[PDB]
Amino acid sequence: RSSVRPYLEECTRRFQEMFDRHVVTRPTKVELTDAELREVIDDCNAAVAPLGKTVSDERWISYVGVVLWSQSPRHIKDMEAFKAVCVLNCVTFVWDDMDPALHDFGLFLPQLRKICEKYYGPEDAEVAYEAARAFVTSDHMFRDSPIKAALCTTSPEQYFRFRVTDIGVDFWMKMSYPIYRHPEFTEHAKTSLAARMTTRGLTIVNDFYSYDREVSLGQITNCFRLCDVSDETAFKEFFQARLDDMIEDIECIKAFDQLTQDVFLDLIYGNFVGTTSNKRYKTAVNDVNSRIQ
Amino acid sequence: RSSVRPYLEECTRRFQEMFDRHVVTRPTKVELTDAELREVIDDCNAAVAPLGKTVSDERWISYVGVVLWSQSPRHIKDMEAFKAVCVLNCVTFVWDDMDPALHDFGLFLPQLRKICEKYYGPEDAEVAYEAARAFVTSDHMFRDSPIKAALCTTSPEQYFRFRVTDIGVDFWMKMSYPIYRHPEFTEHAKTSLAARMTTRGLTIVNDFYSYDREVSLGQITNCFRLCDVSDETAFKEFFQARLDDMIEDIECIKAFDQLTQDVFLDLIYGNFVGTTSNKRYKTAVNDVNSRIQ
Ligand SMILES: [Cl-]
Ligand SMILES: [Cl-]
Ligand SMILES: [Mg+2]
Ligand SMILES: [Mg+2]
Ligand SMILES: [Mg+2]
Ligand SMILES: [Mg+2]
Ligand SMILES: [Mg+2]
Ligand SMILES: [Mg+2]
Repeated sequence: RSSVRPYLEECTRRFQEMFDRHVVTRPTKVELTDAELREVIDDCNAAVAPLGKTVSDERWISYVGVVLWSQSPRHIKDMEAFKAVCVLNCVTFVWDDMDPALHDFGLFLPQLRKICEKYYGPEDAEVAYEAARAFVTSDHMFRDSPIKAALCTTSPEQYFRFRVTDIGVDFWMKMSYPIYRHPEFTEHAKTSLAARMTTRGLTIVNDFYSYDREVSLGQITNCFRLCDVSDETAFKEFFQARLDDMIEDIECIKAFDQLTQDVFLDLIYGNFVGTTSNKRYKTAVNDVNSRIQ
Repeated sequence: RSSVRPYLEECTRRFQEMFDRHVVTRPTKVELTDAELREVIDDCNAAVAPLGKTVSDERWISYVGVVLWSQSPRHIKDMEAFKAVCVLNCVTFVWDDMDPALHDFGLFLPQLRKICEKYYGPEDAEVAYEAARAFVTSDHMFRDSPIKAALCTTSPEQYFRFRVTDIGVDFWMKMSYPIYRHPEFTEHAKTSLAARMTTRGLTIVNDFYSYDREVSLGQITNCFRLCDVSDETAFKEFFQARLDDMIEDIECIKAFDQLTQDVFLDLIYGNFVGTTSNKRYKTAVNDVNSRIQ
């Protein structure tokens, strides 16, 4: 029950086959200039310096790959907003990986605010800041919480309800809408409908590829802990139900306006492609994904 | 399929039996003083006056009943925040009942901001206003939207996902936390985990008692449209599935801290008690629930 290794090839193949059928349009990776990428990493290092833990360039590149693969390049209008999501994504990844003893809100929240005020106008900066604040506060609050155990062990419905916030997709939407300046997208981001539509597609994929690391760290936030991964028949049943969940969400995403659904589907499919390419999501513990103590 | 009247008595009885078994604590109606009720209704009339339609006192009292029944009186700490929620709930009910040709945002949004600035501190006022703005904007955007058709006709999971915003519970949470000044509750309100935990319990009850009215007005946002209510066997299997959903949520709510769960459960159970004594939720069309044209 400690590993999904036996299912790795087939589940990867099945994810891709599902995306080829239901999304069709391939995600595309954003290429940052060398100037852009050192500005991102500089800002990242400055923001986490108060917490006292060094983060290597290779670790930052592993965190940032998600942003590069899962945004929607055809619709990008504000690259300053794009760099903000790069920085905010990465530094909150450090926080997700940290022992809660290192979580210093008094030192870290000002740095998040500093990032938001650099890259966003005043209105957008407050929305992005509030969502960053809510994300790191939730991750901290729920470490060893009985609420988390209840929502993660009861049913898929309770679990994905927790993940709307905990995986950070609500935060992502609320800091990403300035990239696109698309009124419908902005409204769906601020109601969190955008986040709720994309939660299962992001979470099922992440869970599959982060399972071995998480169970080794005693982390319970993973939907495949709801099935006996040691029982191939039970596992494949559960995996098919999760594919069905993704498919229904994707088919409903296609009722949204064209630009909004492009972005939603680039997010889910791009996250999958970035995940299969990311050292973070291979070995259960390596030098880019080990717990920061 | 026009009516759930045949199931009225047994469904009411089953809801109450469920709450007696799973919640136990009875909800409590808040008494307002005469001066308090008058301040609330005056504020309501001033806020909707720019839209041109008179709203009777009896209609306001039908709207305000949900707030009086569904808050958590033992935990109340700020009766100014309480009156704000009365007013905000009531005037956005008028919006919910309006033909969208009456939806003047330029006239109505400044009235919502004025309400929030009268009753809340500066931070709280922004949060309450953002959520009121998001609520009235959503109701308007989704009148005859293909998104709403997709989410309301596909499955219960897509439907309740829409209702987290559309029924107004996220808005309710984000304008009610100042009533309690309870740090945990305030964080769950701001992540929307509060709203997600309580969405099905509010919606299933509201949908049952507003079905006849909504079907008569061509309104599709009602989960019992997903089953053939003219088929007694199918209706009862669908209704049991919805009771199971409510029970699962309630049992998970009990994992939250004591005050938060009191508030969450008072909301779900109080909304039911208020619904069963509210003239709005009887006749398909009467003089407190008719469409405002
Ligand atoms: Cl965890
Ligand atoms: Cl409707
Ligand atoms: Mg996490
Ligand atoms: Mg993690
Ligand atoms: Mg993970
Ligand atoms: Mg409505
Ligand atoms: Mg309505
Ligand atoms: Mg209704």
